Amino acid sequence: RHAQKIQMRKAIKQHEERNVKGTAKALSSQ
Amino acid sequence: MRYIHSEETIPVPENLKVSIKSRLVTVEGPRGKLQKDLSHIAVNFSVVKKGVIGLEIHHGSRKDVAALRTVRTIINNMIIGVTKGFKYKMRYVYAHFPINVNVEKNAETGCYEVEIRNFIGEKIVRKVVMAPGVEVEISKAQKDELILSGNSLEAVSQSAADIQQICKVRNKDIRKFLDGIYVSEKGNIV
Amino acid sequence: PKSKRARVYHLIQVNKKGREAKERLFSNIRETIPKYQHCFVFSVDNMRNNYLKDVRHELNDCRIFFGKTKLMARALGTTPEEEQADGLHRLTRYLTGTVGLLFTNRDPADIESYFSNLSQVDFARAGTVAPRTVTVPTGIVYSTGGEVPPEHDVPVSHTLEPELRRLGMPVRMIKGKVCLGDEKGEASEGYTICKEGEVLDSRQTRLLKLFSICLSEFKVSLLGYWNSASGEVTELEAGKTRPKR
RNA sequence: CAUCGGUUCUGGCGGGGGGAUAAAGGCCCAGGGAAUGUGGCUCCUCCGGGAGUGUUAUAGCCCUGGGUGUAAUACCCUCGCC
RNA sequence: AGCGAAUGAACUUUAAAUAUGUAAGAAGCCCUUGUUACUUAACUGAACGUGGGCAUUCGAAUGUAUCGACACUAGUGGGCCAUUUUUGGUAAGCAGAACUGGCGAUGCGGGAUGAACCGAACGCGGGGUUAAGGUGCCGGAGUGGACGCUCAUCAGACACCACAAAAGGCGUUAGUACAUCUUGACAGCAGGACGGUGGCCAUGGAAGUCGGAAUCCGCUAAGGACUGUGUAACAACUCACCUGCCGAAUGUACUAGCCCUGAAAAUGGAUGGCGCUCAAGCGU
RNA sequence: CACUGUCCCUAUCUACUAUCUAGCGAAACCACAGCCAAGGGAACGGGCUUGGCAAAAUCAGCGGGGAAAGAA
RNA sequence: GGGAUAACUGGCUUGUGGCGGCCAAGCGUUCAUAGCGACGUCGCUGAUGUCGGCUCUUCCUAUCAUACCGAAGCAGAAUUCGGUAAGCGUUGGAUUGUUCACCCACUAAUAGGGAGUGAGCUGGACCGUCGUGAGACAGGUUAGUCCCUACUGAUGAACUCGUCGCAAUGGUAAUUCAGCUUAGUACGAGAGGAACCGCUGAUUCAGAUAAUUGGUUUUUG
RNA sequence: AACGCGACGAUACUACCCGCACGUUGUAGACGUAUAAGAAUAGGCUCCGGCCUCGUAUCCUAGCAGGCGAUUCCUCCGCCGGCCUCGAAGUGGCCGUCGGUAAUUCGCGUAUUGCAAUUUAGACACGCGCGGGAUCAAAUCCUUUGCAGACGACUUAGAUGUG
Repeated sequence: RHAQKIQMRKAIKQHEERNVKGTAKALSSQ
Repeated sequence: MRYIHSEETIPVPENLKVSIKSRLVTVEGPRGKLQKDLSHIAVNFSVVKKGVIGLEIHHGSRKDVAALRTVRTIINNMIIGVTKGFKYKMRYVYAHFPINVNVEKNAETGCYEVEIRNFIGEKIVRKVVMAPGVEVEISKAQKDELILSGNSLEAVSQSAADIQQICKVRNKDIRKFLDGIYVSEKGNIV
Repeated sequence: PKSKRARVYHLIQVNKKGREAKERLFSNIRETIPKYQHCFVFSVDNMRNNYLKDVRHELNDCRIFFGKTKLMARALGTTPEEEQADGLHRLTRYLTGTVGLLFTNRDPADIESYFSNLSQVDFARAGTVAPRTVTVPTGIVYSTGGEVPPEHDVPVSHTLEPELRRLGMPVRMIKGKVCLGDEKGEASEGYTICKEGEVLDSRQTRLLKLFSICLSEFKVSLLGYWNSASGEVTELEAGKTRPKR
């Protein structure tokens, strides 16, 4: 339940930013 | 926070007589008599107007004030059943095995009994004894319908729920076996 | 403190407007007042008001306002000391319920002639009396419920079947087909969803809409109008019959 | 048991002194102000209960200054007596 | 503390807390003058003294139930624990140093019990008053008083680390900050939820809702090139948002208490026991 | 390859004892004692705390307790 | 050869790695930066062999089975995952010799543990001599710590002797499988294929009993 | 339950029972050992008038450690009978007789225990006494049995009988 509340507050903050607004893998795999 | 005063109001129709003892509530009217005991909640009943029951608590908490809301609806439910009554309509459905439902009236103990036969082909009979005060009739109006009617919402709704729980499939697939008896309509007789 | 209902945050693109929409409505009426000659006031009391879009399009000459009654009351001016023209405070006396405004430049008689001539049939809306007694037939139910004859009809969708049971019809599925009693017929009687002279509950109105049975007429009743050149308001047979405040 | 001597425990009474020469408070005087607005009208599902009106009237309150007044009493400290 | 003093813990006018070294007169002196093989250019200085005085506070306070010297004689010559300061290290333990206190040679009251806790030190008795600890009773003494908090499916109960967290609680109370409200806020009910548009690629089909990317305009009271249900695709429903009716206070994030969870094995048992719920629990 | 109570799975029979009586009659060992549970810092009780309890005097069986490594 | 320590652990332990970057509410010497800093996300990654076997009773649940629920394309059948549950049960082979891990049969199933470092039966260290690039010594010396109670049974004084009784308290018991019917039914394209009610047996456990069968013979018939 | 209890049968002695007579008789402790509604506590009681914080209430409470007569009375208390009632570990009511009786009032006694010293006083149980009623029993050992058994213990049978 601790991890779910972190995910849902990240979802709220990302939505609030996006609604108000109008290489290591490659280096390793080489 | 110990609120000093809190009150609510139950209007009473003109054809009713409400008598309150210590905390024993008696409602009379056209359809019959209902009594229920309220000694488990601290409440001061009173008369405010010609047809208004006033219920108050003094120096209660948020829990004790909120317990006034449940008693206001519980007494008001007794007002409705004594005037208009309650009706639960239940439909029984099947795919291959027709469900035989038989209702008889027991002379002794004065209660109806509903016998369910042939539920997905099972040979066991399922006998449900109803509460005292609820009458069950087979609907000669639509296909596969029972009517549970009475004055007490507690008695009608519990007896309707007993029928649902006694016809419930076991060790099968819910998505495929849809047989059962289900409550379709809830309302008033009048 | 605790023991509270958790509000659901809405992950959706539209949010509440609030103060900015109220001042925008204040400003838009404010610039509209000098531009036109007559301000007509009208009411759509218990209509569904979806055909107001149509009266917007074909009346492109005029400007039409339909919003919060309190906001239009102050935008015109309820007090005679705060008003943008003489007699506007008497126009605010007709603003009581579902009331709109009509800023027009054409003849007052032409507007009354057209609004009496317009008539559209609409769905019932709750709280209305029922002009007809309508009934779904006993057997297979259809898309319209028996208004059109069934040979020209189409069987109703199976998706609608849980909704019809919720709204009160005893409807079951046989062979993928939504029907009332038996598929052949008989074994029951038809379901009456409304009776004549009965106030329509919202359950009945939702049932009539689903079969597309229309029992109400959409009309626009003009209460009165105010002339900018003249300065006073007048009423025509609708201010007498409705309370004003 | 009475009268005493020593230690001790526990009740009661009469004075003195200090505070802001207690603070309050009662009864008067002179100002000022309000409301959880007293008395007086209008509306009011009239055994009744409210909405609005206004500074003592058919109740009162609060603040400031003064007199009785070195008033009383609490608290603290003290001199004693049963 | 200041830098309206200068300069910049390493700055200072001043100066903590906390312990710590040394000195405080009769053995010190002061005034006159005798010795010396020490010393000085020298009746110059250094040491020991003679003669007078400071003997009444004689050169801070407080105490003093005496102190010093020589000779002789017996037992002793192990440490454990804790406070504070300090040194080093570990995942955590822990190891070393200094002072002080307790115990060893110590009985008594209390902490149910007792090496290391609190109170207090001892002849035999009588009377009084207390300390620590207690006053529901086992138990002497209050079911004492004031105001609150808490209900635990083995609460908590008197002097506390760990489990343990930036942890879960739709348990309950107090507070802080921000925000919305007679311009009807929070919740509901009745309705709207439209037009370009089946927007563009892609797919057998894909019309807001199998996918990829853009995500605009009009009408506006407001309505996303759409939040979910649904269709083979549509349709239909629903959400966001908006209007009408009822009614005046709400609701978001934190903080603080008390309570629940935050892990447990194996003979039957422990706030010491009964038991206790506006306590016989917690704080003052 | 054959038999076998080894076992499945154990039952039965006999003699001497064990038992009781008459007579005769020791020793080992012995601070005092012997019901449990929880607590009693030094993982040490049997004597202390506070609980469960607790009723003379005895006769036969048992195989529990009244016993035990010591740390480089 | 000297010194110090003279065994250790005791509210211990369990299911989820470490390093580094990004993010990060807060806190800090005033606070998102002196710096500390969780959840996430990204990048890297056949063992064995003095070990085994046996052991009554009792308890724990961290449940293999039997009972009852919740969820899953769960059609039926067979199941899988999770929850309450300790009432009741919980084998034997092969496997280099050992433990296993696998693999086989029976079965409803062949769960794991405890009785402060569990508890029982069974499969050495000192000097002396000669050396020392290194050991040897029928050389010497030395340590090996039938009674109370508990339980199971049987008697018993005092209440005058008996007969019939009550029941505080203590213990407690049943368990699993199969077959017939339901039914070749529901369900299913087919192949396949249930369950409730009803009926009859069997395994294990427990308490009795000797009509019959077998065994035993000091009936010394 | 060997220290929990009930019903019933027979109970010889002793004394089983009744009456009253006293104990150097024994007590976890007499001194007015007085007092029946039920039920609710955010409600009850009542005579139906009304009453309720309050058991600081109600009853009883005077006389040589407590007489004899009178008037007045059916006031209070007690013993025995008849009718009934009381079973959760068993009793009270009514009636009647007899006895005592300040409710009002009265006549004659108390001294010396020396200025206090428990106010020897109640109750149940246990004994000893009379004078009266009543009664005439069982168990164990022994022998036997084997439904039992190490010994005890247990099921039985021993009095004339279906031994």
